[PDB]
Amino acid sequence: AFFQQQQLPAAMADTFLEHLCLLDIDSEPVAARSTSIIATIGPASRSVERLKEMIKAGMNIARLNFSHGSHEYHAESIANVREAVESFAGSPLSYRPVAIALDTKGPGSGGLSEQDVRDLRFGVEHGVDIVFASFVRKASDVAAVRAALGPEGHGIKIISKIENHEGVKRFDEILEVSDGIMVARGDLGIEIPAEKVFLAQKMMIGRCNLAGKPVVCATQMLESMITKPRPTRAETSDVANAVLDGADCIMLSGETAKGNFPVEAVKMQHAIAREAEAAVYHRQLFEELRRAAPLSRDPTEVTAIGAVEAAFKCCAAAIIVLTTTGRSAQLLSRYRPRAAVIAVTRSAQAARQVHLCRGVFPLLYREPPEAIWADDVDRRVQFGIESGKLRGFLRVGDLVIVVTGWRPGSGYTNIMRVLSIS
Amino acid sequence: ELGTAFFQQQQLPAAMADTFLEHLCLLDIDSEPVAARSTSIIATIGPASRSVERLKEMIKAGMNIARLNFSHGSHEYHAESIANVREAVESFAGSPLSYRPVAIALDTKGPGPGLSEQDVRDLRFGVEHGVDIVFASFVRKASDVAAVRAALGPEGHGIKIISKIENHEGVKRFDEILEVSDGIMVARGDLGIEIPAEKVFLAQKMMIGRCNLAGKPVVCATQMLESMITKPRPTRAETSDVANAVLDGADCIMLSGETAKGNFPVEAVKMQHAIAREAEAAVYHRQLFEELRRAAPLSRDPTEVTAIGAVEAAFKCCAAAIIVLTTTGRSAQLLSRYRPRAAVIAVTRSAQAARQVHLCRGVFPLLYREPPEAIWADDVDRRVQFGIESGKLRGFLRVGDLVIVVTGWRPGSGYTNIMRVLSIS
Amino acid sequence: GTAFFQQQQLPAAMADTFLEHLCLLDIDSEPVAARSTSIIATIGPASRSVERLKEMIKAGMNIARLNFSHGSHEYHAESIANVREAVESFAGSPLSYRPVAIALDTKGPGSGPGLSEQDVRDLRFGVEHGVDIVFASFVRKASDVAAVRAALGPEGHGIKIISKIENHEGVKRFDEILEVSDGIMVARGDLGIEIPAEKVFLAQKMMIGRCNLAGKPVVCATQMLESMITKPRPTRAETSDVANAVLDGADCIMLSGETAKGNFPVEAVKMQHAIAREAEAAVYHRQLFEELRRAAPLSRDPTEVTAIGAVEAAFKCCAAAIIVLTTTGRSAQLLSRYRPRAAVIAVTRSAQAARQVHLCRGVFPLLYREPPEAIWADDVDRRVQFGIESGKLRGFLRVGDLVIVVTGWRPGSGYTNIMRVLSIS
Amino acid sequence: RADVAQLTQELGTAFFQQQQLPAAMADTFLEHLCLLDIDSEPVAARSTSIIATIGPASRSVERLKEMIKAGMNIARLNFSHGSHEYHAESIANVREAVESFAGSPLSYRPVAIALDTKGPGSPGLSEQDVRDLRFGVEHGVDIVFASFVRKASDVAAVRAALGPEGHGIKIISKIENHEGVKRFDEILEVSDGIMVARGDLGIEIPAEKVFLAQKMMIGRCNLAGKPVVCATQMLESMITKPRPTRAETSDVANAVLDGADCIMLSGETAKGNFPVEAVKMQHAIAREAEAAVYHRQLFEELRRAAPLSRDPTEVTAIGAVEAAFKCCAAAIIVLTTTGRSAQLLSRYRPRAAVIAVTRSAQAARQVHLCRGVFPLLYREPPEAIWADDVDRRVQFGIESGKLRGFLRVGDLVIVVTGWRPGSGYTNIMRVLSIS
Ligand SMILES: O=C(O)C[C@@](O)(CC(=O)N1CCN(S(=O)(=O)c2cc3c(c(O)c2O)C(=O)c2ccccc2C3=O)CC1)C(=O)O
Ligand SMILES: O=C(O)C[C@@](O)(CC(=O)N1CCN(S(=O)(=O)c2cc3c(c(O)c2O)C(=O)c2ccccc2C3=O)CC1)C(=O)O
Ligand SMILES: O=C(O)C[C@@](O)(CC(=O)N1CCN(S(=O)(=O)c2cc3c(c(O)c2O)C(=O)c2ccccc2C3=O)CC1)C(=O)O
Ligand SMILES: O=P(O)(O)OC[C@H]1O[C@](O)(COP(=O)(O)O)[C@@H](O)[C@@H]1O
Ligand SMILES: O=P(O)(O)OC[C@H]1O[C@](O)(COP(=O)(O)O)[C@@H](O)[C@@H]1O
Ligand SMILES: O=P(O)(O)OC[C@H]1O[C@](O)(COP(=O)(O)O)[C@@H](O)[C@@H]1O
Ligand SMILES: O=P(O)(O)OC[C@H]1O[C@](O)(COP(=O)(O)O)[C@@H](O)[C@@H]1O
Ligand SMILES: O=C([O-])C(=O)[O-]
Ligand SMILES: O=C([O-])C(=O)[O-]
Ligand SMILES: O=C([O-])C(=O)[O-]
Ligand SMILES: O=C([O-])C(=O)[O-]
Ligand SMILES: [K+]
Ligand SMILES: [K+]
Ligand SMILES: [K+]
Ligand SMILES: [K+]
Ligand SMILES: [Mg+2]
Ligand SMILES: [Mg+2]
Ligand SMILES: [Mg+2]
Ligand SMILES: [Mg+2]
Repeated sequence: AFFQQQQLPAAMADTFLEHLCLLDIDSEPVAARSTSIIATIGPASRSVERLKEMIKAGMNIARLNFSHGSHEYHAESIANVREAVESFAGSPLSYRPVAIALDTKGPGSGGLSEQDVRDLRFGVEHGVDIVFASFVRKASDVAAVRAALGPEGHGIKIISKIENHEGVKRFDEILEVSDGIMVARGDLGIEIPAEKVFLAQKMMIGRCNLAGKPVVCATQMLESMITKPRPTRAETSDVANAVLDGADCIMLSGETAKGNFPVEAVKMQHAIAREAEAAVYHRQLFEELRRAAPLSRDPTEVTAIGAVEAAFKCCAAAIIVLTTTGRSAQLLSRYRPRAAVIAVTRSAQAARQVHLCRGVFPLLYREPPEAIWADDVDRRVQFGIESGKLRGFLRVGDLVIVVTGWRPGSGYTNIMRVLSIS
Repeated sequence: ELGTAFFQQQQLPAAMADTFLEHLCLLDIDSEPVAARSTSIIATIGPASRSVERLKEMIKAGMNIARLNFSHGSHEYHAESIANVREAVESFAGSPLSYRPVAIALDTKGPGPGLSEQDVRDLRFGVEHGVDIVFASFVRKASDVAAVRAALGPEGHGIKIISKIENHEGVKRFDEILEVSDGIMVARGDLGIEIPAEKVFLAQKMMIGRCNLAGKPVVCATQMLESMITKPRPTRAETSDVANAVLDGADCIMLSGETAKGNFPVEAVKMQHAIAREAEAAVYHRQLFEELRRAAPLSRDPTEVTAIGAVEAAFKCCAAAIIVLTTTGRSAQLLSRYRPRAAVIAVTRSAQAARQVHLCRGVFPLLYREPPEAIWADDVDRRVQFGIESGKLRGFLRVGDLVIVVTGWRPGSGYTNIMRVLSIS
Repeated sequence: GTAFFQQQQLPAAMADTFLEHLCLLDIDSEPVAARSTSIIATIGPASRSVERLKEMIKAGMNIARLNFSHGSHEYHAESIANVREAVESFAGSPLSYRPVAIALDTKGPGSGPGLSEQDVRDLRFGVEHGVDIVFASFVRKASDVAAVRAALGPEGHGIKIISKIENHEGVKRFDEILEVSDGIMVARGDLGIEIPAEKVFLAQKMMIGRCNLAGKPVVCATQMLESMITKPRPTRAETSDVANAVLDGADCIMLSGETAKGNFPVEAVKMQHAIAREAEAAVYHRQLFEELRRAAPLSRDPTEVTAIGAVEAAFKCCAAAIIVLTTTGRSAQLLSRYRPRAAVIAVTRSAQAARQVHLCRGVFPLLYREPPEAIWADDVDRRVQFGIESGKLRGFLRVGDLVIVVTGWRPGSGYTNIMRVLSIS
Repeated sequence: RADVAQLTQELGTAFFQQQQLPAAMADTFLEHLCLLDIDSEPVAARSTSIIATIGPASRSVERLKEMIKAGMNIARLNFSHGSHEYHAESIANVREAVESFAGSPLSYRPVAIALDTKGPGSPGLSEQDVRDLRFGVEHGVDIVFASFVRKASDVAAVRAALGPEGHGIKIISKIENHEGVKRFDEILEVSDGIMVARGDLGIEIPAEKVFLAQKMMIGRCNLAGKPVVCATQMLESMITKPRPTRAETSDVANAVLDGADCIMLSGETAKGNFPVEAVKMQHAIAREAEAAVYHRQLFEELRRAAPLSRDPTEVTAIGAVEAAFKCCAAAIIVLTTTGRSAQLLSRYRPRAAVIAVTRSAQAARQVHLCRGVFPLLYREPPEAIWADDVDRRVQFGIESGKLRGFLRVGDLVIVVTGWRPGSGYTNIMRVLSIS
């Protein structure tokens, strides 16, 4: 029965063609949904009660579009998101972190606009986790956004939105200085011929997967759900294909900001992403990611590939990783393991931001610290196991891969262990 | 000899990549498509696209197959639409650069247990009106196809039956249905109501993959450009859906309400044409050909053996086209199953085969009407040169190009066994 | 039949990985195909008699090597005459006649910077006596090959120059030497003294791989069955060395003292024949063909394009043979570079080309002696029928087999462009 | 180039020109062959073990010290010749020559002692074999090369004749005839490893078919993760000549490229005029051939073919080998009691040396059967705290590694350990930087 679920017959195929031939509508997804859902918060999804339903439906990142509303309006939305999120902190083995992303208005006819400088300052003051920088055309646009975030906003992730021909042509220099990319198909579909957007999307997703950096697929994914309770056949296909292309995140704009079915749109993206993640041909994907990833003498990078290889060898239910900044979880995520990457962190901000990396399930550690650092690490690993059991990721008898470091502090990941559950 | 400019067009840098991941990384929005659009467009003919003048614009925009949905209208209404399609098609017989065969497909209302009374009458209407294809609704098992086949009376055994898979049973019994059908339609409208909407993409990818492996045509249908029923431009999900159907391996893409009743029928055809051309150049032929080769069983049929040799030869020299002589369309279909990048120019005397080969990706039919030469080898050479001169006229070929020419050793269908490499003079 | 698929290591041939291919090799799976790696036998006192040379031709000797490091011009002229007498003794039965090449192996440069004056005289003797191949000793750079070519003069333009790589400089300048040579000999005797003995296998494997990639003949030479100079059976290392030279991709394997001066010249030829047949069936064609195709550049030469199409067609149907008409041997060489499992039966009127194509693995030359038919197409057909009749007599073909036939569109060399699938009747 | 650019800037272009690294990075086997370079020098320690037959030409303690220095890892005693007294004296001389270097862990070299049986002659285990096997147990031999194994019951008979005191002895079944080849799978299943005995095999089956049997058995042993020895006439002419033939060097190189864990010398060391030179020649060829292995395809094929495993030692071994390839690790240091954790690393054919730290003198000798395993015998008494004892053993491996030239400051090493004492609990992989 285990080998009939999660498209495992299609996963064992010797060619991509045979893998497609073996895809089965009766093979149910079992693994947790790996692709994060970004929901735009607006009039239809602002209330605390509505936000609780959206968190339960699967929203991982709340996007505030600074092209609309005001600072007062967006601060109220942020407060409602935080109130809805913290309303679940009662059960420590089930709490779900939710990131807050600020999407800028953009430069318009002009460097960094004066409104963007003020909105970026608002983001820093309100503790946003991510900035989706509109109309990034070159590396210097990213540097300007980074400067406007100042010294207090050093830890904020900058996801550059590629929205025009110049951004596509200068993609490599933009990706080099950004934390990640957003394929902003709305403007891209007006800036370049509409029939070429899929080439830009597939190229950028492939290059971000190669670089090990997050990539978001955005705009009109479930557009008809703004007024209708069910999406079109093209819309479900678009969501599934963004996941199969390799997108770390999928986004909802008007579907959640102003539409009549915000919760249903999140549930639809969740249901499609789960099905599409099981349909990924890991045999080819892992081999290609492995071959293309450069040789490295960084112990975190070396441990990450060893851990992902070990996870595939035993059909590991999860890879539990201890991380301060999210980096060790990101390096595991770049190899696209089928095993969930359960990231146990004390940083509330890192827990929110690792939603940008596919297959990373953040757990915020809130238990008393042990006197012995070796015993503290073991408590954090046991926390990951207990949360995993409660959430359905793990069961007694499962094998897990545990990734830890040799000394406290960020940058010292170097250990992989094979653990049997209970 | 060819030039660096040649190797920058039609996603040739992405085509040379050693992995699928590197192929995606090399896709370039500035690399322009050069080859003719190979995925056929099926347009549903209804009130918005019924007039002879509108049909001429749809043919110019790229419509290859006219679909008549017998779930709506009447026999009289559909006969008038068929007459208008044939009048619009024959209005271009005076210009070789514009004349294009257009197939006529009848889409049945559907089943009750067996074949419905109305379907028996509509299938009889199809035979009497000389339709080329039947899109059989709600095919659930092999016996449903046999019933449709039996209904195509004594005169319609040459009509292609494309079985529409619209529910759980059709998906589960897919292999037995494909075995007795000429092809498959992934009918996503009903499929998305019969099975969970989030599972339709799995059924689509599986059926397209299995049809590609069997060498049989597969149509992707329903809501591909849905918003274009009321809007002049499609959504980002819609253009992606059309491109991904082509990348999945679909031989045909379809328009339903977009052309039957919408405000932008011609624009919807133009949009499918533009997207399919871009998507066909983005196909990773290096892996596709290797996998089609490895999965296809060994064959002692000369047509099949010649077809793989011709496709291998075409890739080796970047041949502008593979010109094939065919009476039934079968030799062109066997070339199409290996997904050559070279256009398959099929020269035929059969007007029906010319219309029907639109079901096979990359087949460009040329109907030949010259009287037969007394010496067969001369009649063969005349048809080969007709394909080259039509190719030159349409932009497929230029002097100095290499073409692969597929023929047989004796007249009559079923004897293809020769592949030749010709330099265009 | 199931019996067909158990022979010639076909279970190992279908394996999905090289490791599984090795695991499926079966000592009970008998070789069926004709031996495709040519055997070069050095002529000396143990192999000079006309009667002994007839036994060596029957055992499998394809090329007779004359070693100009020993004996006078008078001795080599008698060797040539004896070889020709033994070869022409079988000319009375044209369907079974086996051409045998005569290769001249030069003394070399010695302490000098390039072409010696003895080499100049010996090379002129070769042209005057009609040698087919020169094995140029101690080639260190491209200018050494040009000097050999100049010493052959205007009458020796058709002689093949196989450069012997025997020292460090030759290995380091390999690419420039291969570019101007017709092929290479891995001369392991001197190579094993010029470079560390434990490195010779790396030089052998590298040069064989680069010659396979270039589509040029490579010979593996020296001490392959050394112990058979005095013993009737070889050592375990010797049989392994011959099998591994074939698995590496060598077109030819050589015997030196084993046939020139040893006690078992005929047995040494029979042993190389038996090993080579076993090793050729053990070649993992699935990976080899895929790698040869991926590495071979795109080509606009119709002979090369037809050759890859013909090899692809032959693999698709398990063709017993590829029958090719050739004037210079070039069309057969271009088929051979893709390493088909099907035997390449080359029909030619050129006695020299028939001898020289032995340098290419899997090419079986047939010398056609009939004068040309008045109708060119009939002359082509008669030559194809001669290939079929010789093939049936020799065991290559049977009624019911499929063969691929490669011909051209006009008389004269350079116009191969047609591939055809023929059923043997 | 992009997959090696940062590491090329760090380690240098000179590093990437040695040990056939340009051929190792090739995308196809054909391009890998085209990139093999006679100027690319081997750097890694020789990983294929050399089995030398001990006889009249190689029996003296002084000669044996030269053979150990030349590279002999396993001393074979052929019970088809000599007597119990003769073989006991050879064993004592091997042990005296081996223990003469026991003054330091950076000079000590464990050497296994293998007993090769006479065989059954004309069906069951012969009476002479029962006595010779009893001699082996009494003299503490590490391995038995069982002659003419034809079926699984032949290896059970050898195991029974070894008795309750010889349970730890490795049984390597010699495949010497058609029946042994045909019943190979059942024989490998119950044996510790295999020997392709080409001498008898070349007389029992057609000589032109021996290479098929050799390549098939080596491939199946590689797939099973069990040791395979290539034997007989590898350097035959070196019995009387100081240099081998071109076919002989090719045969040794091709046995290593085929996947043999061990290569053997018979008359070359037992009775020949150049025993030390024959060992040196096998050492030099094996080092060149190991660097020429196309690891990219080999590792991918070993992974595709190996079934999924829920054994933590197996899971840790593949993770450690993957990690070693990612950073061009100089070594994988593994703690082992029986040799099993080192054997599971060896089955994935890492380019990194597997330095196996063990307290078992017998396991240190027996791991020579596994390609790429370098045994270090740890002699210190156990620390009070087990975690400290583990750390001391890992540091012993690092210090021996530095002293012997396997490791340098700045190198990355992979360290493989377990969660509790005792055999069977390996489950940890660590990446350590050498300081
Ligand atoms: O800036 C650009 O480059 C272009 C553009 O303005 C395009 C545009 O006009 N759009 C229409 C509005 N939608 S929306 O329905 O998703 C949407 C609507 C609203 C808000 C959004 O954040 C939002 O994203 C509010 O914040 C919001 C706040 C207060 C009251 C109402 C709302 C609200 O109606 C997005 C697309 C854009 O922004 O891309
Ligand atoms: O049969 C089924 O199982 C379900 C269904 O009936 C579903 C359905 O009701 N649909 C609404 C109509 N569209 S349509 O806009 O594409 C479309 C509309 C019309 C016609 C169509 O052929 C047609 O396909 C006429 O022939 C037509 C003829 C005469 C007057 C008007 C029209 C016309 O308005 C298709 C979807 C179907 O058929 O799938
Ligand atoms: O029974 C078999 O399986 C067949 C066979 O006996 C074949 C055979 O006869 N051989 C000849 C002898 N060689 S040998 O030169 O390597 C060699 C020679 C001698 C010894 C060997 O162990 C030995 O291996 C002594 O122990 C030895 C001890 C005391 C005095 C002299 C010697 C000595 O001359 C091996 C091959 C075999 O064993 O395969
Ligand atoms: O992923 P990051 O940011 O590098 O953090 C990983 C770090 O987490 C640890 O596992 C635990 O560190 P802390 O005790 O500081 O939480 C370190 O050993 C390791 O260096
Ligand atoms: O694809 P089909 O229907 O088998 O037709 C292929 C046939 O066409 C030809 O090339 C030409 O035949 P005709 O002259 O009868 O048209 C035949 O030699 C070959 O058998
Ligand atoms: O292999 P080559 O030397 O190019 O010769 C091939 C030539 O042989 C032919 O098949 C027959 O030519 P001939 O009639 O002159 O022998 C030509 O059509 C073709 O060009
Ligand atoms: O390879 P083996 O035979 O399983 O031995 C590995 C064992 O060695 C250890 O690393 C150390 O064990 P000891 O302390 O008993 O020597 C164990 O944790 C592990 O189980
Ligand atoms: O801003 C966006 O999200 C877009 O344009 O797609
Ligand atoms: O009938 C159709 O076309 C459908 O259901 O999608
Ligand atoms: O010249 C040769 O043949 C040699 O050196 O091997
Ligand atoms: O017994 C042996 O070692 C042999 O036959 O090779
Ligand atoms: K915005
Ligand atoms: K219908
Ligand atoms: K010579
Ligand atoms: K013995
Ligand atoms: Mg935008
Ligand atoms: Mg329907
Ligand atoms: Mg020489
Ligand atoms: Mg023996």
